[PDB]
Amino acid sequence: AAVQVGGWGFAWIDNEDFSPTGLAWRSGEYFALAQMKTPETAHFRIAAQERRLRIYLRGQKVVNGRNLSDPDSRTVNLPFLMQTPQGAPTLPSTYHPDVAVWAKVGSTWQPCVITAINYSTGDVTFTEPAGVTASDGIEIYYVHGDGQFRLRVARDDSAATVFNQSFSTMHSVDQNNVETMIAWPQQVELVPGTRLVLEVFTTQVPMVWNERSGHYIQIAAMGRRIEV
Repeated sequence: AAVQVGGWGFAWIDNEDFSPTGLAWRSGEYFALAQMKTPETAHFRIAAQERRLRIYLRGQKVVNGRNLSDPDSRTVNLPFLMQTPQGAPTLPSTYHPDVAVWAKVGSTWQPCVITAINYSTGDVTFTEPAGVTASDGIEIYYVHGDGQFRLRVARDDSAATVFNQSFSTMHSVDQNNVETMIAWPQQVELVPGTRLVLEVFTTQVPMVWNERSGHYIQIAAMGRRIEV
């Protein structure tokens, strides 16, 4: 067969390139949470000692709606909640880098206003909207420090670990910058047929990958077209 390789271009490997595996969370054991399947016409390369790397993964807590007649404050405790060095807007806010609260009103999910975040106790206060009826109608996604994660390259065990950090280190060490910084260890090739698998290991904090989870991944890479 004939193989044509295109020119190299800068590419961010980001969270949007990952798809959920659909695996359910389990305590104290690694499991594939999400995966980046390399396209049939692509080759990606992550450099040895790569430092343009940002990873902020979220834990999940699901609480019941109180079917309020009017909006009201709701306080939920978030085990292993962590502050990241990321720029945070002033509270009240619906966007916050460390916490995102969603409420289901009828059939529609909506972001909730966060009014207080206590990193010392893990308590987060948000305004619950009126008419949240479901027993699982409130989902809270937050940056946590329970356990670790790894990135593996799988073929088609035949899967090699290419990156591994605890959540407490990955989530607390910078950006802006140096001395403490985390570097990608070795050069990695993502050729057609390979999968970059995200595996997580937590004991008490459930982790799901869905449309509301807001996981953040940004890894500097090089990409090129490959045609057969």
